[PDB]
Amino acid sequence: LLHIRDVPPADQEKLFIQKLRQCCVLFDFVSDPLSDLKWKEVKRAALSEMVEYITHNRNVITEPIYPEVVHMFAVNMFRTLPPSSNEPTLEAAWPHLQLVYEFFLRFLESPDFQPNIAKKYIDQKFVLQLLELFDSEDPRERDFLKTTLHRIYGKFLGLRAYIRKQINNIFYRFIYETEHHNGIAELLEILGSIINGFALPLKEEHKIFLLKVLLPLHKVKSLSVYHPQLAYCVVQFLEKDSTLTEPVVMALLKYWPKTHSPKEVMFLNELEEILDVIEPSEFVKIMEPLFRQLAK
Amino acid sequence: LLHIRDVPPADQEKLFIQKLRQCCVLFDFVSDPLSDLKWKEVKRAALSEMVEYITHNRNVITEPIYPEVVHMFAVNMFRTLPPSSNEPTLEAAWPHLQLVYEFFLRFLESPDFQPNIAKKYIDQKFVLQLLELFDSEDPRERDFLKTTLHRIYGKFLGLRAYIRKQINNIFYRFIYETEHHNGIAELLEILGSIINGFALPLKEEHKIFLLKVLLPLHKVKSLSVYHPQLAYCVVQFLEKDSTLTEPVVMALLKYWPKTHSPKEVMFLNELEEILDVIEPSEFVKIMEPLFRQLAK
Amino acid sequence: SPAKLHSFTHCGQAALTLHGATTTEALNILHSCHACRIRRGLLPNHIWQGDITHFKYKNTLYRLHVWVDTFSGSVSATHKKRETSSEAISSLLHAIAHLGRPSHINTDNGPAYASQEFQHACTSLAIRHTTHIPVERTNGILKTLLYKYFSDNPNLPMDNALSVALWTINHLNVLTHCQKTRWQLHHSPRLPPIPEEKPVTTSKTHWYYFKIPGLNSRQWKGPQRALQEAAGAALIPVSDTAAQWIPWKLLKRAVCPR
Amino acid sequence: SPAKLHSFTHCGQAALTLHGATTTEALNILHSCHACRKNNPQHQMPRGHIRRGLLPNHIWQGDITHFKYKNTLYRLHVWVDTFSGSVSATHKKRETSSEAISSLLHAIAHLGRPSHINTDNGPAYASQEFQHACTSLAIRHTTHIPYNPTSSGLVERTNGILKTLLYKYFSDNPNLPMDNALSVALWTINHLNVLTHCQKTRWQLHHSPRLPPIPEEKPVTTSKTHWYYFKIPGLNSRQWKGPQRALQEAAGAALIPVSDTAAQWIPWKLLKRAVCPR
Amino acid sequence: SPAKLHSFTHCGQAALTLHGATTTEALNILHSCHACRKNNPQHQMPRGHIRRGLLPNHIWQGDITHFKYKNTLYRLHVWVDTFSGSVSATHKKRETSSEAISSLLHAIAHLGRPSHINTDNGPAYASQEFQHACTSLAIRHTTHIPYNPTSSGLVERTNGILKTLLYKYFSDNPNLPMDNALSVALWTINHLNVLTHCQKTRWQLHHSPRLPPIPEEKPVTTSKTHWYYFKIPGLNSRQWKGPQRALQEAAGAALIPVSDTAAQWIPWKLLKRAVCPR
Amino acid sequence: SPAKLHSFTHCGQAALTLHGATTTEALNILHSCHACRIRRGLLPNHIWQGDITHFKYKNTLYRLHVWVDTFSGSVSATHKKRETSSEAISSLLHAIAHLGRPSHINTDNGPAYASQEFQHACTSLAIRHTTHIPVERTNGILKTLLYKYFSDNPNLPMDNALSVALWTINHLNVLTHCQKTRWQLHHSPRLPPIPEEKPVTTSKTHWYYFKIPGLNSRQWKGPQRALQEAAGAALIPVSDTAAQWIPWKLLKRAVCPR
DNA sequence: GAGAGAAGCGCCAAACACA
DNA sequence: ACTGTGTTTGGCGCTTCTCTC
DNA sequence: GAGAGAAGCGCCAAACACA
DNA sequence: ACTGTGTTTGGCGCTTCTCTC
Ligand SMILES: Cc1nnc(C(=O)NC(C)(C)c2nc(C(=O)NCc3ccc(F)cc3)c(O)c(=O)n2C)o1
Ligand SMILES: Cc1nnc(C(=O)NC(C)(C)c2nc(C(=O)NCc3ccc(F)cc3)c(O)c(=O)n2C)o1
Ligand SMILES: [Mg+2]
Ligand SMILES: [Mg+2]
Ligand SMILES: [Mg+2]
Ligand SMILES: [Mg+2]
Ligand SMILES: [Zn+2]
Ligand SMILES: [Zn+2]
Ligand SMILES: [Zn+2]
Ligand SMILES: [Zn+2]
Repeated sequence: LLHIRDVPPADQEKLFIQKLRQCCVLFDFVSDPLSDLKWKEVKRAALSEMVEYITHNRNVITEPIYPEVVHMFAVNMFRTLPPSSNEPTLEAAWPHLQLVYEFFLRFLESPDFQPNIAKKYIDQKFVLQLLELFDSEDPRERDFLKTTLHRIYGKFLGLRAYIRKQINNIFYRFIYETEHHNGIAELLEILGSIINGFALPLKEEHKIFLLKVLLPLHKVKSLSVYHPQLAYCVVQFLEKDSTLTEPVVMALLKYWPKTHSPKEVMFLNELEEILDVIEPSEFVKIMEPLFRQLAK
Repeated sequence: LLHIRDVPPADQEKLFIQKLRQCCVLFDFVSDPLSDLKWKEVKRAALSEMVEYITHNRNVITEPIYPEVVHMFAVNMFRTLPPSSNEPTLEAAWPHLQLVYEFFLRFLESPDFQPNIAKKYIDQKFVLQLLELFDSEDPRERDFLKTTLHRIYGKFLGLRAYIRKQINNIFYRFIYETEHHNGIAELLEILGSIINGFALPLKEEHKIFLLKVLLPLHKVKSLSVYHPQLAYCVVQFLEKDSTLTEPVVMALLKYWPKTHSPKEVMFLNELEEILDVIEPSEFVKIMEPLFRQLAK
Repeated sequence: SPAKLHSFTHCGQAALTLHGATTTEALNILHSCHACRIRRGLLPNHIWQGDITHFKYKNTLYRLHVWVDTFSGSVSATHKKRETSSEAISSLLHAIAHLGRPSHINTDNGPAYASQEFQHACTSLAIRHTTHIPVERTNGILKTLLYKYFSDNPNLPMDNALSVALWTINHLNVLTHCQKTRWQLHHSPRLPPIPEEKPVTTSKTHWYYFKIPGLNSRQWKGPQRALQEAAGAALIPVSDTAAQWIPWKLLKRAVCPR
Repeated sequence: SPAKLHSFTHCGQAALTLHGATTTEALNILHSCHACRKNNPQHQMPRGHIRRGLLPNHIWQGDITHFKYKNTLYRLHVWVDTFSGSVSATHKKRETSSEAISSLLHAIAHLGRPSHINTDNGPAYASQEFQHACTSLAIRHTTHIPYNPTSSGLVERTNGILKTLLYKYFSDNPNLPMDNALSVALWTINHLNVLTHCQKTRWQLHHSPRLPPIPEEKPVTTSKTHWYYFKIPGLNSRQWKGPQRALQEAAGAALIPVSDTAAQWIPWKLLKRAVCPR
Repeated sequence: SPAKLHSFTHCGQAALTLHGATTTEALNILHSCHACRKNNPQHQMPRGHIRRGLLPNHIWQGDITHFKYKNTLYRLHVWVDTFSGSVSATHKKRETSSEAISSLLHAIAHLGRPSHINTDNGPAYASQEFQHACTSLAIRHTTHIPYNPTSSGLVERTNGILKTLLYKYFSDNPNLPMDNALSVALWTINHLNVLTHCQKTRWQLHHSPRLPPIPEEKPVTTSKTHWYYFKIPGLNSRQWKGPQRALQEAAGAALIPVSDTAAQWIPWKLLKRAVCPR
Repeated sequence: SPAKLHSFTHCGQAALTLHGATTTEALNILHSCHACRIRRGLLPNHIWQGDITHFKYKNTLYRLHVWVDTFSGSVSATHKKRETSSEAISSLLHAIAHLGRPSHINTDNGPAYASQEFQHACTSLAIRHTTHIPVERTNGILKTLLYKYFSDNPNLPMDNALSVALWTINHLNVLTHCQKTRWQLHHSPRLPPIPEEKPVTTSKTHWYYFKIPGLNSRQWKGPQRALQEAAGAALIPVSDTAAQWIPWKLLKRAVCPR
């Protein structure tokens, strides 16, 4: 077509919409390495040009642009997952994937973005389709999904409890129904970001969260991959109130494997951090049983 | 009393008026050299302080100050002239005379002075009493009177023709009735200042002035003292119009003394300046009789 | 050119693929190169590991003071001809100058790291020091990289090789699991806390009057917003078509017109 | 005649006005006078600004600074990133091409690989060795106009800041080792001190998300040239030289033919506007 | 601890704030630090202005200037009236007390008798001969602070103006005699050129009606004194010295005890505000 | 002290009376001193008279080039060891530098003042030169003053005496008739022309913002009027009680508040 | 005929140098 | 008492004047 | 009880030095 | 391509807080 910056501003938005719809066409990289090379090249050029345009202009975001941008995202990402294969493989469509990720990320951070216009275009179905993508084995996708979900949660106010319930459900399914999951490290980082912003006094729902889906997360065989983040989260919770730490250590001493294993040392590491916080305020109520369990 | 600058501004004008009336007392310097020394000293200090005050403050001139200031001037200057004595002598009261002159001169030049307020306090009688002082043999008085009359003529508009008629009358009396006059050099300087500000075309009254009281002024025995100024005046008149110069040279050739005398050379000098202006515009109408008279 | 990049740095395949090289080309470069043929910490700059390594030369010996972060694997190494407490302090200071101030540090018991001088140094910066008596993988990676560099050119001043090795394992090589570089993992800003019951508003950039460089103008041409800010300039849209980086000296802080 | 009066006395505009002239005629008399314009040290020309990178690790500035300590002269090689202001400094015993290369590689390990670097034409920067080292790393190196230290303003200012911190530290411990002080100062400058105008540290700018792409550039310059009085940067002169016509003028300097054979680049601070002889 | 952090690193205010401190506490930490204030070259102190006469021929400023012409070095003795700016200049072969007296008498004949004159402490101005000559004429002579040429700003600026005119004249006639050029330049400066701000010539101000009397003066000065960091005008120093208490401070300078035995006058441009040790 | 003034200058009695001396004291000083016991031009700087005088010394001779105004008697003299056309030009230039540019000059016929060089000098300044073949009173006054000064001190460098003599007869002595000094008569501004049918309004001084010296202030404290203007300062009333001379650098031209 | 270019004129902040 | 200052210069706002639809 | 001092805090132009 | 710049500092306007008639 034509460059967006070389047209009069009267119809510039129309050309922007046309290029937005020009990225709705899909391209298969896994079917065969060589197919429609020039189409993919012009798609890459169009994505780069649009993202370079969006972050250097103001008052370009208007209502007739709000919905279908999300549509383009939904056209490119909301899809069936590749078959599981258990170094991890990288998606063959990663070039266009990275361009669309970076475009959406900069779009969501535009100072002209209004949070009261996406309430009719981004809803719980979009949230589910975005969260289900966290199962991807591609670490780049998970990192981008983390940095996208964080901003979506921060900007919006009416979709927070829904995400919290959804992540509780996915924790339940991961810990009980199916063990196959790999997007667990970044989810805990997002949780820690949310936990750090708590106030006083703490809500009892957060107590249910920790006592139901956070502490039991230790009994998973695959904790080694995501041991630190989880630990960080509890340190981000008990610092608000030192009174509610006794159930934490009580459950922690019970999840301890009574047999010798390499996995023991990580548990000790966690205790150290808890110790570095639990010594003040005269917390010796559970010191004796903790020492008795540690001796064995 | 007290210093004018060391009192509140509410009654500062009252103290200024009191000091103004404090200079209304006269002191005789010619009666005896030593009399009331401290009174004269405090009068000098008061005059110096008042004139230093008036030229460093603004918005101090107000209606209740306008009249009696002139009164003080009238108290100090409008007086009988000292007897004539034909180096010239200096007035013994010159200290206070110089202080009051400089005070009045700075007062008349104050930026807050309004020319529409003196129209009811300075009138033709003040003009006559000021002009009659020009007969004084003291050159300082004549110089100060010149610089005072010039500003009075310049500021006021309704008293110009009166001064012109008065100076015509004094010229008539000096040239015909009484030869005793010595304030003639400065009067011509003031006249030249007035003449230079003429416009076009010239008024016939000025022609009467030159043809009646200005040219005949040459036949006075005492022209030597005031030869240049008079000459300057005619050069300041004929430059406006070169057509009206023929009567000037015609009368000039007639006032020439037919006998040999030291006074002849001055006449020649005047001719030179006229020559330096009369050569252009093809002025040879009276060249032949002028050469014939010059040859003899 | 990825071939020259490998021939100078001998980095990994992901480094070449991040550049213009392709997977099969990167593999070809790998097999054509004759020489190449858990996280106990919770946060970056939280726990460090300090080791001393001996580098063997044909007629001399080198001491490498190495500090490694236990969350990103970031490496800070200094080379010395001897070893003492003051040199341990110097290496720690250099590591802080490159990475930042750690919260806790961990090391072996020895003549260094246990003397009063090192304790005084740690206490002045408020760093808690713990000692133990018995990572070694980072040491091995560094040793292999230095050996490869010296094999490529035996006439190296033993300083450029260390600098290049640190550049390679910090900025060029990619961690296998997270598929990130050590530098990017170490210095990536973290997710800000999300306050409860309070919307996360977007930060608003200030407004400026500006003047066009190179014109000797004297009248400020209206207030505008800044797209970006940096050290020495700000991105100001001069017109509705293009934007320019205007220096601070030609900028004047303003108030929003409202 | 105002022309003759000025030709004799070279009086000013107000002097020429009173002898009879309009302001425009006296102003043109002053402008057309060569003697007045060659001898007046005043001039009004625009200001130049160093080239700044579009993103981190695009353009760097480097310089060498001397420091006196314990009867020893240390040479500090300093590199500054023109986008973020991040500083890398190394202390050496002498200035040499090998030391320049070592300091550059240390800076690369500390900060990253830069696209372009520019430095003043020092003896150790114009060597074949340094150019070969830069070319092997695909680093394009340019130099400044000679005898113009202001063309490297950012790095010189950073030299001043670094030395001030070093003096502050040595004021307390005269026995403090040099490398300890340099490391502490570098940590303070990059990680602790806050930039005055953007209210962020140098390290925060250097590792900020690179999501904003590079804005586009334009190589179009002015197609016209003028006549200029000039002074040579190397040697100061009381009076101007010329005037001469500019071969081409960029944003911040111009080509002036100094002699009949060689032309030269002169910054706008040493140029004065002239009038066309024809 | 912000105090310990600053004592180790000497970081700035914004650095101390983020480690936990209010702006006032960090600001006081910076103010109370001796190392920061001895080593920062910045300071904020008022500006001084030379003493100006109340009326013509009250205070004069004099100086000697060198001029190069026909392989000969001429010494121009210049006197400027601090009220009207009128200039008297004489060219001599050498600087001597006799030449100083001759130039002063020439200036008196040209302009008039001055009440006071002040000049920098040159070798030919502090002589007994010059003081005797001034005393015989009832001329009170004062001197400036040593190594501070800015204390005679008006005469130095007039030196620049005079030399610029001389160069303009010699640009046309290299064979023009020196005295001809000096006379023409003096006529141009005093009688032709117009002052920039009052829009009148120097001669017009000098012979203006003296009717306005002298305004009154006040010798009352500030009765309080403070502590000051300082630099000695003669020798430049990188870092400040002190602090020390001022014996008394006038409008434009102060007495600082430099050593334990001798005090000295230092202008406000070489002083820095300190804090009271008690 | 008038006694010292006479003993150094030997001026007239009116000079002493203008100072602290009284008439009888001045007469006493006169008779106690052993050594002391028409206008053809129309305007100042209109016609000058140029003369050359020979000063006799015990073993040498001096040439005095003297120019006298024919309206005020103002004297400009230069001393030379020889005489030629270029020296006449130099003396005329010095006289112009002290008095101003004359309109016409008058002198005798001789080797100087008649050569082509002098004519060229006069034409460049637009001065009309007239020559005649035959004031001498000014020469006599100068000769007597120089003789008195040399009698007071035989060890004079023949330059200070001339400068003092010019100062005495220009600034100190008083003309008998007009009772003014030569300098004051020469440089007195003349009466401005009085336009007809138009009032002579008073010139209004401009208004300024100002700052108090020595305070390091940064806010201009309101606009005010100027009592007087000079080179380098303006008289500004800081309050309704006192006024101060504020320098131009601390002044900013303003507009009348209306 | 009439409002838009064009010339005219006055003011000014930043730079400069006085060994 | 001690103490920086006066002139040059392209750009701007503002006023007066002339050639064109 | 309540408006005037007082502390707090953020912004800024001029000066300074980098061989 | 060629090209000056970043930090310190007493004073000010403005906001928040406390002791007094
Ligand atoms: C060709 C050729 N060979 N020698 C020169 C030359 O003239 N350079 C001198 C001054 C020694 C020089 N100076 C600086 C410097 O920084 N000056 C201090 C400063 C900085 C900023 C500011 F605004 C004013 C002064 C350097 O870095 C530098 O390398 N050199 C060589 O040119
Ligand atoms: C004691 C003692 N012995 N020697 C000095 C001394 O330091 N003086 C130097 C500079 C030679 C000096 N300088 C100037 C001068 O005018 N400087 C030029 C300038 C003028 C203004 C401005 F802002 C900057 C510079 C003189 O007049 C002068 O007589 N001298 C002796 O002090
Ligand atoms: Mg350099
Ligand atoms: Mg440098
Ligand atoms: Mg001097
Ligand atoms: Mg000087
Ligand atoms: Zn390899
Ligand atoms: Zn000229
Ligand atoms: Zn400090
Ligand atoms: Zn005598």
